[PDB]
Formats: sequence, structure tokens, C-alpha cells
Amino acid sequence: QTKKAFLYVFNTMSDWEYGYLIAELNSGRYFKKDLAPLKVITVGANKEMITTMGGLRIKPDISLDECTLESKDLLILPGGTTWSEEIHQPILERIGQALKIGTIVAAICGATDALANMGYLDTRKHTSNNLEYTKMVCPNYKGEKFYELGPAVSDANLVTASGIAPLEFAMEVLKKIDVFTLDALHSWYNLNKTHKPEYFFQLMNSINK
Amino acid sequence: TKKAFLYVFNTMSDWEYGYLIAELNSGRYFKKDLAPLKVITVGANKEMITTMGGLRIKPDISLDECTLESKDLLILPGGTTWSEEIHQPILERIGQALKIGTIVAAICGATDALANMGYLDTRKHTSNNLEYTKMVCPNYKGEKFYELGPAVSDANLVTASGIAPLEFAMEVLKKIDVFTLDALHSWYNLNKTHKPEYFFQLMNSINK
Repeated sequence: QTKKAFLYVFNTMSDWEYGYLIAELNSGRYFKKDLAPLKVITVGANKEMITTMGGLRIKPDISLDECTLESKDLLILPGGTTWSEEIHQPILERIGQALKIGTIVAAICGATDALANMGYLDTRKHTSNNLEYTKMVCPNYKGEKFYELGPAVSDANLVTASGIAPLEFAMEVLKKIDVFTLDALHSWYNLNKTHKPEYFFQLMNSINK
Repeated sequence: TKKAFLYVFNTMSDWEYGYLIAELNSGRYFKKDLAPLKVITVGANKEMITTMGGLRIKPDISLDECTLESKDLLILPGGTTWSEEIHQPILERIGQALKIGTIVAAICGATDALANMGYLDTRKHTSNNLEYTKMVCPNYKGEKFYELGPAVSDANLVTASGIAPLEFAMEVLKKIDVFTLDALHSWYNLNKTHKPEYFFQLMNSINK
């Protein structure tokens, strides 16, 4: 049972990529019965305010130092335009250890390429925005065999996704950490994807059970 | 020269504005003559707010520092807090903003706040659900102008259900005219559909 949820926050983070996931987690509104919200703690490279791609100035809760990643914690890595920059190297090292103790790591979009370049997708099923671009941009990536079309893929305690697939991303994380029942996750997914109202009535009657 | 504002407040629903504010603030798929349309965050006061997702955001400006002009954009996200009094000031200013010709863009619960000030009485609009809007908005009399949407653009007002951030983004983006029509259809179908060929076509038409 997952006890903490971390979102890594950095200048340029892509807003559309984590919004569904973090809102459902932090509110707990559609969690199954007797399950309290999974509070999302924002973690920065340091305590400096960051500005999203959308321009939102955010105050990190804690700094990477202050943060402990533990078996079954959740760590969200959003896309952004800055992931090769070397400001991210310390978290990228820690991610290696996190993955070992069994912390669920959820990477979307360019975060997927950060991981691909550290060797970590070499023997896990994964997706990314584009295989050809990931190979060009990631010299130490040897996971081509393990690569799938996705747009979201789940393997043990790693979820990767394309940047265009935030609902699918959110759905797979939500499912991995077992926070909704399977009825509520399907109807939630279908309502958001399809906008058909049968799914709103499904979802209201599946939640909290 | 025109500006973009986002109303930030406690409870605001992260997924609802996220595509919109990134596209605008980055300017990345804009026609090549257009600079990014920077998204200024406007709070009720200048205090830090927490999003539904837990993000602690520092408003750029207070509502009193904000001047809304013709063809400016105000984005009003959804949240769980809209009947609270904190918001009556913005809700009064939404009235003259619509009069002056500012583009007002309301999603989710923000739709029901505008319904209960009567701004949606005689203007095509949508919301999350008309029966909830009916129940929860005692002085709303717009049912005849209500459509299923899930996004509706009427003159300078865009409204959507919270369930449709892509359709919302798309309509706002269209209204302010910042993408080619082709780039916007492609961005949209890219996001809805996930077919990669839409990204190639988007990239091929940003300056069509």
C-alpha cells in the first residue's frame, strides 16, 4: 500500500502531463472505501521556486535532500525542456536506487528520455514520445527491444508514457498503486476519454466501495 | 498588445487549464509572427493557493492590480469552492470584462458560478450537467441556451465541462487566433487520438 506521493517540480515542467494524476491522488475523491487521499509532496532540486511551462510559480515543499524514497512510495516525473541539464543529475542518480528498493516511478514525456539515458529502460518494458528520437538523444540507451507503442506502458514498479497521453499515464499509475477499484478506474477513464454520460453514473456508483 | 490571465485559487482543478496555459505561455505552435502570450496568474488577493493536486502557487497579481481589456483573456478554472464569498469580487468583474470584450473562458465549476450571476441566461453555454446546474444554481435561468457541448464558444465567452480540457483549450485557442486553423485541428487530433502523423502535420502547418 503506497504511503507517499512525490512530484518532482522544475522550471519548465509540462502542466498538462501531471494534472489528472496529482488531482485525483491529492483529493482522494474517487478512491475506494476506507482509503484516505494520497497527499502529493512537491520535491525540487532545491527549495527555489520553479515556473511551469504554463507559467505557474510554484514553491517546492521539500528539496531533493529532504526526501526519502521507499518501497512502494510514488515518484512522478513530468516532461519539460530541460532534462539534459545537469541540475537533474542528482535526482536521476537517486531514481536508480529508488527503483531498487521498489519505489513506483512514473515518468512521462521527456522524463522517459532522462531515464532511457541512465540505462534504466534497458531491461524494462517502456514507451516514450518516439523511439527514433529517444535513440538519437540517448547514447547509453540499449532498451530498444523492450520498447512498446504505448502511449502508456506499465512494468513492475515503472510506468512510462508519451506526453500526449496524460489520462492513460494517470490511469496506469492509479492502477499500479491500487487506489481506485477496477470499476471506478474504467468508468473514470472512459468518462474523461469519451465524455459519454453513462460513465459519470457508473463512476458515481462505483467509487467508495 | 494583449494579455492572458489565469484566476488561481484554492482547489483549482489542475487538469482543466493545463493544456491551455502551456500552449499559450510557451508560444510553441503559434504562427511565426506571434510572440508567446504570457499567462499572468491573478489571485483574489496575493496569497499562496493550493491546487486540487497540492501545488502551492504564488499569484502574480491580486485582482485589484488586474486590468482586463478588450481581447484580453481571462481563464476561470473549476474547483470545489465557487460559492464561497472570496470569489464575489472576480464574479462582479467578470460582468464588465464581458462588456468590455475580454475573452472569458470558464470550465467546470466556474461555469456554475457564471450561471448563478446570470451571465449564462441568454448566452449559448454548457456546464458539467444541466440538472446539477439547475439544482445548485438557484438564480440561473439559461436552460434554453444550454447545449451538451462539451465546449461552447459564444462571442467572447467559452464554457466547458471539466471532463473536456482539450476541447476547452481548442476553442479558446481558436477564439484568440494564435495557431493556424490547420495547426489547431492537428494539435487537437494529435491529443485526442494519439496518432503520430498528426504531429508531423502539426509541425508542417504551424506557419501555413
